[PDB]
Amino acid sequence: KLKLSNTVLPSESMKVVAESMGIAQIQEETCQLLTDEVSYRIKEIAQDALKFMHMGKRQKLTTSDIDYALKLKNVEPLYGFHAQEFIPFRFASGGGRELYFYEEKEVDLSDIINTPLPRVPLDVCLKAHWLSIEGCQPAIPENPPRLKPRSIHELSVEQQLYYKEITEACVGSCEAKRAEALQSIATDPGLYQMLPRFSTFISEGVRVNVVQNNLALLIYLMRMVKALMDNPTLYLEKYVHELIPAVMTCIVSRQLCLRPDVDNHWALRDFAARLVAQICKHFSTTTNNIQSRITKTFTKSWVDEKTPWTTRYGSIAGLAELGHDVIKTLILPRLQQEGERIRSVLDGPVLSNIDRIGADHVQSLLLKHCAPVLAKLRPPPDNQDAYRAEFGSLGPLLCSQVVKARAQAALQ
Amino acid sequence: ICKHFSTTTNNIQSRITKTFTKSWVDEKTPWTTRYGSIAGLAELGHDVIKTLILPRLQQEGERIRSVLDGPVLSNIDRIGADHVQ
Amino acid sequence: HELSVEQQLYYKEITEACVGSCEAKRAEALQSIATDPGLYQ
Amino acid sequence: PHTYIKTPTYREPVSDYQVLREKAASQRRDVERALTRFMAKTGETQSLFKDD
Amino acid sequence: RYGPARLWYDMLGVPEDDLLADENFLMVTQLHWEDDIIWDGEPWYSIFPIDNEDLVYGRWEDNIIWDAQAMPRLLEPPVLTLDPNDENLIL
Repeated sequence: KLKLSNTVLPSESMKVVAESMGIAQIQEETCQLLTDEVSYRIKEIAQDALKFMHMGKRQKLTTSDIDYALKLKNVEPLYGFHAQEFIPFRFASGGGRELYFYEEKEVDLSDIINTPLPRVPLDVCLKAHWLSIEGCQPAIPENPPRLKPRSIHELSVEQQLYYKEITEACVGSCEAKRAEALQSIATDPGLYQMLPRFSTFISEGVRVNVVQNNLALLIYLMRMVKALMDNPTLYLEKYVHELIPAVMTCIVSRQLCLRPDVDNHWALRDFAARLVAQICKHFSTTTNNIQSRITKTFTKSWVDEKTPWTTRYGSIAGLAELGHDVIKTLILPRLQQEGERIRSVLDGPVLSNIDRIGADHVQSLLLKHCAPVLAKLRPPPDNQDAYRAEFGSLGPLLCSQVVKARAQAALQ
Repeated sequence: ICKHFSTTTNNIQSRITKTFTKSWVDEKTPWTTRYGSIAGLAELGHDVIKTLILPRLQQEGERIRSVLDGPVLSNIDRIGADHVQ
Repeated sequence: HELSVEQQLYYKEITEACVGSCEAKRAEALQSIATDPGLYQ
Repeated sequence: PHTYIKTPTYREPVSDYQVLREKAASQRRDVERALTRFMAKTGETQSLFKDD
Repeated sequence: RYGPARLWYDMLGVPEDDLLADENFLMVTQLHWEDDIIWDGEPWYSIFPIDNEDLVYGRWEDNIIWDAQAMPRLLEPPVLTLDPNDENLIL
């Protein structure tokens, strides 16, 4: 079965061209005579431009194939203009005209000058790799993809040794070892079918690693989670039910080790955990299961009276990094409670506890979020004392942060 | 038995929920086996009855078709149906 | 591979205690199964 | 050669005569203790001590 | 007939000799994993254990008797296989 037809250009386009040139009152047989001649020349060239596509070993007819197909038929590749003498440009392609259907048809002559030129790409180089090693294709990134019998483990001993080396490197005794092991996790294609043992090693580790608050052990495990996530080959949402309560524990937990000093890292432990938490709510999303569940736990962490301030700071960070609208709809009705908590830490003399440090970190983070939440939905008018209607927390310094954001927008 | 033993290599709980689910959603199943399916699914936990039981709550209407108005009252479908209910 | 006479007798008594002759022997057999250390094999 | 080659592994076998003697001894002692306590509890019983 | 379950054999008297979508079943959507979050808490031979191949791979679901009278296949007596992979068994 082949219902192949002969499609020509419409004749009602050929009369428009003729009467817009000075040739009026053309007959239909005169006009049909134009549209079978030019539709043959389009068919003659597109069949002849398909010879250059095949010879160049491409499957896409580029714009230069018609330039050589025209030159082959002794017609100038020039499309915009036609030179009767032909001496200024003799069968020289000018690369066509960059024109569109949805174009503006008028531009300003200094708009084209002030735009940045595109980056010239890298030159052609010759790299060698292996398609086949004695018959077997390697999984390198240059390649696409009555007694019952004594059973064998589903991992090989090379794979089991690889798992042991990667896990003993990912506990961060040496930093270059970690970084390679993290890149190895980030791009091994065959790291599926080992992923249960990695997820179990992460989950089990954080839970017996918060019994004594060992910050590096945790910072290395969170980097292992981040290296597990950006791997494109492996299927993760079968294992995310173990991954998510591990990161929530890094963010919402108390620190058993020295309260101050590494709290700077503790903020980053809560910074790395809140980053991977909102990346996990970005992926793996179905209706009303993952993002709303962690949002509900973060909000009941917040509205809980008389919290641990480490847990308070971590939950504040976690609710803060959830995106544009989440701080637009959630952080709004709670400024008075935040201010009252800050006032209590300030009044009570107790300085040797961690309450004061927790309060300062929470207030700074909340004030930065409130700044763009404001820069985003209102003009920057009355930036001096109008914020005193919102208990005067960040005030003019918040206004200065908004001004810095406006300067960054101007630079963009 | 699927709280103590389900591991991601096992897939015990997912394979038990799938048998219970395709026994419940599929029609022609007797009221006893539908009772067993609903009982197991509802003993698994809260999120299972959120995402398995609650979509087919309209099936209760198909149940009350044969309870509030049955041509045969003296059969054995009524006790099983209001037990399921 | 074949149970020794001790555990063969234990298997016989424990299985025949849970067939329904009386309830008290059944409760003691189930409290044996639940609370013994060496019932592997 | 995680990329082109593979080989199977097995579980650690305990071929030690000491721990095999210990395992068989303790399992025999435990099953005979369980059997005798079950048979003394579900029948007529005596006691060396008062109400034992 | 004389193996484990001989009591049953003697009693019988036989003497010869969209909600089914894969995501619904992923355990993130079926497990109260919130309870896990810890708040204020207070290789020549295998490194990992070897799982039951029958549980991990076999279709044990085919031994569920959905209807006693209308049983799709015919079941057979099962012989004791004494798996030696399990430790705690002398042999």
